[PDB]
Amino acid sequence: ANLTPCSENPAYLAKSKNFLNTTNDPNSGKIRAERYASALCGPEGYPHLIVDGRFTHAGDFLIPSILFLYIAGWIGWVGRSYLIEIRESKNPEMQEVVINVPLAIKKMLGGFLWPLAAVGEYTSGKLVMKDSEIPTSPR
Amino acid sequence: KVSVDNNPVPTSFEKWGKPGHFDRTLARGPKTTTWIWNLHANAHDFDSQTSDLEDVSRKIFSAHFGHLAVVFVWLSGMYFHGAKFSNYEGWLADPTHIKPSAQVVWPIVGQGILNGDVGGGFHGIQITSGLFYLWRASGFTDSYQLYCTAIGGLVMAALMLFAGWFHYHVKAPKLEWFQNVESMMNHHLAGLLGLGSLGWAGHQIHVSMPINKLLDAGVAPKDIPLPHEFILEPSKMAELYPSFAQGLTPFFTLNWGVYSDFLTFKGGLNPVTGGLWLSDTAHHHLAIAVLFIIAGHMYRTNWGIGHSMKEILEAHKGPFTGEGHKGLYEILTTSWHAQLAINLALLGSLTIIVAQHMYAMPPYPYQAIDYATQLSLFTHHMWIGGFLIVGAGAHGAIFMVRDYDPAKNVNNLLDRMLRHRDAIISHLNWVCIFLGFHSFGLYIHNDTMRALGRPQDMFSDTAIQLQPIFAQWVQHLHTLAPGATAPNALATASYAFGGETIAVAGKVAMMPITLGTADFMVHHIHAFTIHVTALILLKGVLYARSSRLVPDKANLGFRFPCDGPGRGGTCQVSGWDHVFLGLFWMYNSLSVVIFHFSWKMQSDVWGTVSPDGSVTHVTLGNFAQSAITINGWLRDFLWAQAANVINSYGSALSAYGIMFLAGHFVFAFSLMFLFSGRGYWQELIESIVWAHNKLNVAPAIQPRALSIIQGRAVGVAHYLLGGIVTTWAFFLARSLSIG
Amino acid sequence: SNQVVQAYNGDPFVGHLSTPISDSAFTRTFIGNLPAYRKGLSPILRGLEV
Amino acid sequence: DFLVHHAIALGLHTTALILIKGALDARGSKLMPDKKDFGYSFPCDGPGRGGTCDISAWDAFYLAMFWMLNTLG
Amino acid sequence: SHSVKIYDTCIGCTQCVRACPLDVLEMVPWDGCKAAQIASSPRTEDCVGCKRCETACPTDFLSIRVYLGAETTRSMGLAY
Amino acid sequence: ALNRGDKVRIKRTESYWYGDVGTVASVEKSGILYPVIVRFDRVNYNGFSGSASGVNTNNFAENELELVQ
Amino acid sequence: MTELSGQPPKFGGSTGGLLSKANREEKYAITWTSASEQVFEMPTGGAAIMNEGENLLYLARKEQCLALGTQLRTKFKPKIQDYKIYRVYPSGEVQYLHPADGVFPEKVNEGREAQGTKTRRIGQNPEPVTIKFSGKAPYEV
Amino acid sequence: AALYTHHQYIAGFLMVGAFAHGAIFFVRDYDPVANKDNVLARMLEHKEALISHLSWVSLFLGFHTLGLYVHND
Amino acid sequence: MDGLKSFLSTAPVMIMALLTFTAGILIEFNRFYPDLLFH
Ligand code: CLA
Ligand code: CLA
Ligand code: CLA
Ligand code: CLA
Ligand SMILES: CC1=C(/C=C/C(C)=C/C=C/C(C)=C\C=C\C=C(C)\C=C\C=C(C)\C=C\C2=C(C)CCCC2(C)C)C(C)(C)CCC1
Ligand SMILES: CC1=C(C/C=C(\C)CCC[C@H](C)CCC[C@H](C)CCCC(C)C)C(=O)c2ccccc2C1=O
Ligand code: SF4
Ligand code: SF4
Ligand code: SF4
Repeated sequence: ANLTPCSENPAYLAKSKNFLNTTNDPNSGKIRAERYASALCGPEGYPHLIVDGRFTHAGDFLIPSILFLYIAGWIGWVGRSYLIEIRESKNPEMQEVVINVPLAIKKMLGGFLWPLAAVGEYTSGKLVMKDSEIPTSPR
Repeated sequence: KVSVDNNPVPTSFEKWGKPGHFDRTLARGPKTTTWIWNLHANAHDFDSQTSDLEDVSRKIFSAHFGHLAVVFVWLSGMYFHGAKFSNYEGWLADPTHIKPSAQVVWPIVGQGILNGDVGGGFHGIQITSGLFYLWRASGFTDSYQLYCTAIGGLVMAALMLFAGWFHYHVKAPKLEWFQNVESMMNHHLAGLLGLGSLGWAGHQIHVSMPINKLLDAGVAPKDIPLPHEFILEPSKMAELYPSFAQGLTPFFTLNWGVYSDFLTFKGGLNPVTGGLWLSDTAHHHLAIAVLFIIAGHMYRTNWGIGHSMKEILEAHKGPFTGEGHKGLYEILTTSWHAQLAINLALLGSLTIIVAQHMYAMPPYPYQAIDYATQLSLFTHHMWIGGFLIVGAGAHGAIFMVRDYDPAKNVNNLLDRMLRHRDAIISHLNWVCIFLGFHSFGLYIHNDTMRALGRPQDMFSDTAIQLQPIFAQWVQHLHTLAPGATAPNALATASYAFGGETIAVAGKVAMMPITLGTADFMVHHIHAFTIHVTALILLKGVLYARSSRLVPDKANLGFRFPCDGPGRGGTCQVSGWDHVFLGLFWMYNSLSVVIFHFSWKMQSDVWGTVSPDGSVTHVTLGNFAQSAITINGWLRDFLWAQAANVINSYGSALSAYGIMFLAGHFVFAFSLMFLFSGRGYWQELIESIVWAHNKLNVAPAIQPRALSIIQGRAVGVAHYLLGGIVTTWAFFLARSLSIG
Repeated sequence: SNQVVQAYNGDPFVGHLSTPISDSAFTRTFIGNLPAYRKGLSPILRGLEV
Repeated sequence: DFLVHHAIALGLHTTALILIKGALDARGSKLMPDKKDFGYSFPCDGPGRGGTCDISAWDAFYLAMFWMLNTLG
Repeated sequence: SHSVKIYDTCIGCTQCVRACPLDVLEMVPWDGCKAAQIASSPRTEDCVGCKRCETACPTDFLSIRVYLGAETTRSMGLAY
Repeated sequence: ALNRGDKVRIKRTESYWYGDVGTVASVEKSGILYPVIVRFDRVNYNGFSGSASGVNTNNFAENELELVQ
Repeated sequence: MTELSGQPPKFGGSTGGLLSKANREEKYAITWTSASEQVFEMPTGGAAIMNEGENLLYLARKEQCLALGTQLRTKFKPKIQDYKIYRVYPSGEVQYLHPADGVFPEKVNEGREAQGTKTRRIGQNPEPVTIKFSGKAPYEV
Repeated sequence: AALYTHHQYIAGFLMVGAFAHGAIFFVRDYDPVANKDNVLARMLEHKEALISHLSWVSLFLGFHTLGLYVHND
Repeated sequence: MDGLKSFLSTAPVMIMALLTFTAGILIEFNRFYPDLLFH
């Protein structure tokens, strides 16, 4: 790449001497200045992010990426299977307006098995409905 | 004459888990997601839940107590933040140099940069509400008095909450107690307004006058005597004013002329602190107290003497007016919406009067020096007043639709005004178009004459000049008032009419505001926009019953989208949609009014002062020849003064930049709801329900788009929010940059 | 009676009001004697007057 | 230019969204499946059935015109 | 004038006739439903096209349709 | 030829419930055109704007219904 | 039928009443038989005193006449259900418009005819390709 | 600058008009009994998949391009 | 309080409690470990 790393960039070394303290820790700008030294910067002194998929820069993109891909899937599974187990109790409308909070807490805790449960639901056929029994719109 | 029912409603928490019980069509079940929006659209529509005039009135009374608890906990938060997290004693040590700040920000993500150096080592966000000058006018000295006032406010907040529960579930009054409108009127005149004015006159005599007198002498903090020590030792009060050695005895023998040393009629401003004289305001509140409690005995309740308002309304009938006000006493005591329309109209005009009076007669010490306090207090009270006037135009139409019975008021003023609705609106829109051409086409004409390189054909002062002779003559009368038509007054009513330049701490408090031809054109712009908003709201009031386009408008309701695409199209025909249009027109009217205020006061009034007498303003006098052009309003006002919002990053005024862009975002987001219609979004949402049904995740609450009235309501709400947030960020960042 | 504003030309269903600006004696003798309205003229003379 | 080219991909995808939704629901949908019988441009179908303002495919052109001006800006 | 066409899905619930504020719809006898009546629109020159009959109808995709055709003094609803 | 309370898919090709299942509430007498009263759980777009719900019951024919039980 | 018998109700006069279309193109006239001298709100604007007996009111549109008929049939305890709405031309001819069959349209009677009734569903409507240049409508043919 | 911006503002017009005449073709000049099971009818059979995926792509680009711009700002 | 448990489990109060818990753990993670552009 044509971008200089932050360990030897002159503009970044000129800008790191006066990084502003964000939190109440008075040495937060200095520890940020040595944390961002591993990244690479352009001709302005700001840390760019290599996103190509190379694992030497995976900490820029891929390591938070799959981290979000856990949590979103967690939320999605907690939002999905809960609806299935309120498809009938006596009336789903009030159970969607007010929350059956022990059932919701049970799904919220048990949602960390979501990807194996996703392959299990995809293989059992109870994930994707058929293309004919779905209430489509008229052509 | 008290009529109270005992335990009408049982106190129970089981109804809280069933939302939508107040209406008949909501308590069945949330079959559709629009029920959710209906749950908020009918939550306070107490006239649609009960239809007996007795249950709704006690529901209103307890709702007033709940809202009073909300105002008391808000006021408690202001006094608590002024006690704990402010610099009120530090600002009281040095009011001219350092700047007030009553909010400290937790440094978490880098927002510790919002705690700018406001002076004296204290960090925080500089407040622009200016209640510090209110506290110095009242007589606060240390933070413990603000803390105990916040504690007492929270006590009265819980007291008002207990009174609301007591007056709905324990001892609720009857309908005859609410319909005792003459007893309510004279109690509110004497015992609320006049007795409260007498209480503040007593506080201004005993607390606010001696503390501000010795603070104007130059006594440092932690050296002022405590406010009760002037009552505990009257010698400390008698050494400041000679009339306090005379005691109460000259007041009862009508020897009030010896009270002249501490109940003065000075007027103008105080030259030491840049506010109103505290002796002047003490005499003022005492006079308002006497006049209100005198007027608080006009209406008969139990002792024969007094005016029952029924024959007052009977007695006023002329040749043009038919049967006169015959029937209005039965209207205004049986319908809460007509009372709400009158009270919102007069509270809105009162709040605009408050804004228009708190800038030329600054009543607080060191208020006119702080330009940010003056600008923020003006524009905020202008906006609250304009909002309440639009609400008057709303509840007039709601009274017409659901609270107007035509069999009771025949040939009275309401029936006669509804009988010639065309002869009112067809002249109101004529004067709207005449003012529109003659206030905006003037601006286009001299914009074109300046763009065509001929400045001698403009409407400037050197060009064809439209001198506003009437207000200039009125300013001449106000300058000539003390000594000829107000002989016991020393100074004028204000120094904005004419007089000397008041300078306090190197800045200008108030100098005379001359009115050139630019003020002529912008006042006609103001009268034009006032006329158009008073056209949309008035033709929402009058044309809410029926019309010639659709004569069945009363049975369709107040809040309906349309009658259909027939008759060419009838969308936005209800009385609700006139409020929907009048909200934008109130936005446009008040935006131009506060723009005229900000530019005229920072070009012809504010600025620093020099010891030889010369005044240099903030924008160096731009309003004379450059406020007459639309390009002049864009270049010299909206481009030049927005640079303080633009270039303020990495500083204390950094949140105003990301509120400037935020307000632009909510404006642009409002355009999606305003421009589009529902059926597109319904045809799209049903496709997303298909994509959810493919994965068996489609909710049993039926998801569908907003109503048409809901789409217009969220469009006008985000429009007004985005425009007001943009103007708030611009006004605050500009006037905090200029000092 | 003493009411000065009444129905236009007797019938109260025409959308107009007999009013001291609309249908006073002075209005219907001044507007009715204006050149576009007074009787006994050719349109050439009344156009020449207008 | 990474972020701005994603912005132009946004404007292109949303304008294509409104236009393809207008073209494919030009014949009908769950609200009114007789839109072939009403024609291309017609105002609404009354306040009934929720209230179908901007139900025609002409009104999907209408919203997509604002998006084409927006992404070209 | 507009064209009010009434299809055979009508169940004779007579909601559309009492909803229309112009007296164009009227119930004629029929033998295809339980109520044994169907709405009919003879006075289509008085219909303004307000589609207030297409708000009170219980069938799926309501059995009465108002096709907005030509306009006139009656169909535009003008009092002048 | 349906009972009172059996699940059946709709093939109306112009209704709101097209492919959705419904329970036959009643089958009326012969001679009329659409005798099959079918009730659903999902209401359709019906009523004025801002109404809290719509209708679910509907008269359907015989040759446009696929029984699933 | 051809002659309108009635007296005008007590009304002061309004502005939303009969414009210049009445003496030029058409106007309408509602006639009803009252019971007492009550007060009714006319769709022109404001309230009016309904005269005792058979009274006649001239309006400008048919929708105002039917809105008054709705107000007469619902908002009174002596429900006036014997009103007749005529259409008056400036030539002098009077056309009996409503309830011209004699019975109200809300209930069924023998003597009417099914005008504008189709024998198909809306999903069975033809497509606009087969009649693309016939000049007709996709709903008519 | 003027020539580039003029031709882009022509191109955005012509793209919107191409899709508008596509919707006019689907209203007036499309018959499903002759275009049976071909690519046009099979395009119409899954329109709820097409415009929902365009809805997904539009929300995917929009939430995060605005998210990164507000984060940077 | 057989109704208070249902009122505290309605949709707005539960989504506000969940967003308060989410904002709480986000602010706490951003205080004890601030300024993390990457890993
Ligand atoms: C700045 C204004 C603005 C914004 C943000 C949007 C945004 C959007 N429009 Mg849009 N639109 C606008 C103006 C705007 N429009 C105008 C003027 C018109 C002309 C009438 C249209 C016409 C239009 C059509 C016709 C369609 C859209 C659609 C969309 C959505 C998908 C496109 C996208 O970029 O994904 C997402 C981008 C975003 C920026 C979403 C983020 C919004 C906020 C930031 C989310 C954060 C939550 C928020 C803070 C919660 C508030 C809390 C508060 C109560 C306290 C998106 C929500 C389409 C749609 O909804 O279907 C997919 C669609 O079909 N728009
Ligand atoms: C948790 C339930 C849930 C689930 C599993 C899904 C799943 C899906 N939605 Mg989605 N959606 C939901 C709720 C949900 N949605 C809600 C509540 C709304 C209204 C705001 C939407 C609005 C919405 C739109 C507008 C679109 C989707 C789309 C999609 C699909 C693509 C993924 C996506 O963009 O989602 C991202 C999700 C969102 C942008 C909105 C959801 C955000 C909330 C906060 C999620 C959590 C909801 C709920 C509070 C959790 C319940 C927990 C339970 C214990 C109570 C996917 C199948 C897209 C599509 O059609 O794909 C083809 C599409 O265009 N959704
Ligand atoms: C004394 C003040 C007062 C009172 C008592 C009422 C009382 C009433 N109004 Mg009302 N109104 C007022 C002032 C007032 N209004 C003003 C000043 C305006 C002009 C803006 C209006 C405009 C208005 C309209 C247009 C309508 C009413 C209606 C009603 C009735 C039902 C209320 C309802 O359902 O809302 C319940 C409460 C809400 C829906 C909450 C509204 C939330 C707003 C839109 C957002 C607030 C923005 C916020 C400040 C910014 C921060 C939020 C976010 C960014 C974090 C009720 C009798 C309705 C009615 O009678 O219909 C039959 C109706 O349609 N009012
Ligand atoms: C900037 C855009 C804009 C403009 C110019 C107007 C202008 C107007 N609105 Mg308006 N309006 C707007 C946006 C705008 N609106 C928006 C966004 C809303 C949404 C809430 C409304 C809502 C609204 C309502 C609800 C009402 C109006 C009304 C009016 C008219 C008031 C009469 C007047 O000012 O004299 C006329 C002034 C002008 C036409 C502008 C001056 C321009 C010059 C002098 C004229 C051009 C000179 C010459 C003819 C050029 C010749 C060239 C030749 C080739 C033709 C006026 C035409 C009211 C109305 O029509 O009744 C009075 C009314 O009731 N508006
Ligand atoms: C690695 C990487 C990359 C790449 C990527 C790609 C290329 C992508 C693709 C993508 C794709 C190609 C995709 C596909 C997909 C498809 C589908 C078909 C899906 C599925 C889904 C579903 C089915 C869902 C489900 C679920 C879940 C899972 C959870 C929650 C719930 C729900 C239900 C939502 C980049 C370069 C950027 C960067 C670097 C890194
Ligand atoms: C987008 C749009 C919709 C669709 C509107 C929708 C889908 C409403 C979106 C609501 C979502 C669920 C966001 C929730 C609203 C608030 C953000 C809720 C606050 C929640 C926080 C406090 C957690 C219409 O229905 C409409 C109708 C008429 C004219 C224009 C339009 C229109 O433009
Ligand atoms: S466009 Fe919408 S609001 Fe206007 S008439 Fe049609 S349905 Fe009603
Ligand atoms: S409302 Fe519909 S179902 Fe009822 S009679 Fe009229 S057309 Fe038939
Ligand atoms: S469009 Fe209006 S007038 Fe015509 S039939 Fe329907 S409801 Fe009656």
